[PDB]
Amino acid sequence: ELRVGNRYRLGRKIGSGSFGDIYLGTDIAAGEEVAIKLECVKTKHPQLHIESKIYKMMQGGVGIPTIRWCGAEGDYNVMVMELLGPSLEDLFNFCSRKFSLKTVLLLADQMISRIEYIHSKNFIHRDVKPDNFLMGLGKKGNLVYIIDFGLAKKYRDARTHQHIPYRENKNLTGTARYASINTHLGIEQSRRDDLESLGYVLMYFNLGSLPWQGLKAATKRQKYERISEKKMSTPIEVLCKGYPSEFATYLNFCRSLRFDDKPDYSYLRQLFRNLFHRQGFSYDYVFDWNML
Ligand SMILES: Nc1nccc(-c2c(-c3ccc(F)cc3)ncn2C2CCN(Cc3ccon3)CC2)n1
Repeated sequence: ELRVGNRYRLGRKIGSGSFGDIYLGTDIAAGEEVAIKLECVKTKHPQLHIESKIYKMMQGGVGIPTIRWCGAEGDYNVMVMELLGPSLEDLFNFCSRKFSLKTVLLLADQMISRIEYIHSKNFIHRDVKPDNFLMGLGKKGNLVYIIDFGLAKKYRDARTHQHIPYRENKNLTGTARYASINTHLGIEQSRRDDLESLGYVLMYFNLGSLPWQGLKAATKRQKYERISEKKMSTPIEVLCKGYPSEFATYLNFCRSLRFDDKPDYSYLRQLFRNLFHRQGFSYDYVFDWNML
């Protein structure tokens, strides 16, 4: 009975709910399933209107969801996107918090491509985490999508491509678990940083958890300090021990990139492609969740 934008029937909450609650929806016209993000019109720091423009700039790219509608419904700012499947965090949990090397490699390939595509559209994501990557539905079931441009920001001019300046004393924009070491140091995020976080995501998939996860502290501030310290005292070689050398090569390459350097995305994809080949995995999309 409730119809957002006089078109999308509101269904079950999938939520929830910091910066916005997410609801299931159905288009009255097409019959297509949608996802509806709701944001309170009274919040201290608005984001939904800014995020919608970013999404529009990204339109037409592979693994970029299409924004169907923007509106205002009661005391809420409303955004409508095509419905996507479970996130990599949902699937990770569903697979008992361990992925096989084949799955990690299949995911790594598309994830590097999504980050590269955002970078081609003059933005850095700044919140690269498994929760922000979603599988498509039906025939797009094997496609990895990137979402959430809430912390995204321009790294270069749209017209000239002049990179933003180097700056320190920056606040932690994003999740502490996947933040780059340079982000912990208060350094201005750039392209390298999105890929460094990606490397921690892949290692998290490999290990089941990172060495800086589950650290017990007395305050939020004390916990970030513990993560920051743990992450800096953990060398790439210790973190990646017992895993193929490619994960260390990927991480060291990311940390060795200069602030304004254009990353060699092709090389990074090829590292994992070559490993995939050497491992003798079959060239299909039979992920771990398809074997349970
Ligand atoms: N399904 C779907 N399909 C499309 C988008 C979304 C969605 C949106 C969203 C953004 C703009 C918009 F216009 C409509 C919706 N924001 C977050 N999500 C999902 C992120 C992943 N969690 C699950 C989880 C929790 C921890 O780790 N994974 C489920 C909501 N959701």
